[PDB]
Amino acid sequence: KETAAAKFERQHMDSSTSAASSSNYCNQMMKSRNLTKDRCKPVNTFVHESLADVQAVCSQKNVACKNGQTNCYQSYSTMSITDCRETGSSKYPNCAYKTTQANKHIIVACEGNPYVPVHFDASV
Ligand SMILES: [Au+]
Repeated sequence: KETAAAKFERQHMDSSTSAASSSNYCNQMMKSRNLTKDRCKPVNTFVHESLADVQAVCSQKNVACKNGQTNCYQSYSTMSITDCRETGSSKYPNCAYKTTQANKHIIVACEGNPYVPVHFDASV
């Protein structure tokens, strides 16, 4: 069983690229990170920062989670992110995505000991 922390790193971390490598990025990364396996994951965000910098958000600004839980944290600094958004043309198993790059504050849900990111909640 994949740990919640490892699943967060697979679904949301991409420290290799500074920003949305290309117009191809989401099509390749949604597939390579196994987010198009059983269905086309409809939206997903990748963060282009060090793992240590993303883990550190669990000690930053405490905010409400979209689901009403209290364990979400907002980054004090903006981070380089890529939003991936499934198109209309997109029909499983040929999942098609729009790659958008932005610099935004991330919001992540944290749990455990050690206290680490487990859920990408939002960017603002
Ligand atoms: Au800011």
